Amino acid sequence: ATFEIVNRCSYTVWAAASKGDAALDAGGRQLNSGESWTINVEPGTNGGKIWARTDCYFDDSGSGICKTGDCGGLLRCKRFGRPPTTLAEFSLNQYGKDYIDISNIKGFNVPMDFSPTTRGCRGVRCAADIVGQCPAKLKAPGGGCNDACTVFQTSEYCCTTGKCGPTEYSRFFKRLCPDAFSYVLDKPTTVTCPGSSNYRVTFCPTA
Repeated sequence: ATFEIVNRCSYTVWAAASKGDAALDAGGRQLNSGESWTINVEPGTNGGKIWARTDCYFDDSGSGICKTGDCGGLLRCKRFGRPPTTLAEFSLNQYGKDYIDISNIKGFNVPMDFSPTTRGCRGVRCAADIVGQCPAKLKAPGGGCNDACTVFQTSEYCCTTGKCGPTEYSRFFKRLCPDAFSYVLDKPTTVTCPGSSNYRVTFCPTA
């Protein structure tokens, strides 16, 4: 499956793509404002994620650091990135279907649209200004808006025991972006697409 990753933001981002234990495609690449990078993701990829990283520096061997979304200091991500990170999430060819969603469970750094480029389903979007409206105690000094699990490390926010409910913090994310996961047990906003669909992830989809 092809995922065209497009940077409409006015600033550079470093796209990242991983399934947690491995890179997807090259795993990461710089995208200046306006650039597009098309990756190929193996069919049957389960638990894939794509995200943006901001204010990164890499040296000649591709080691450095990112202020949001850092995946162990690599340009080419092999693991998931450090919160806060708005997340495009997908599992492909799962009994004949693709499943896609956007999640704020690991916080928010960059607005995002995640849409099929082929027929038979709709896209999802979290493009509100969550960074600018972020509650005081969630603001990440490094840039972006942390989820409450990251900040407070409680069973209620992290949903450790599997029994959590919505919270003042999760409700802020859900109000800004009704169509993204705001906590682990949020009512699903996952979209079912035909197996082997193709996709576009757009950073900063709106003005």
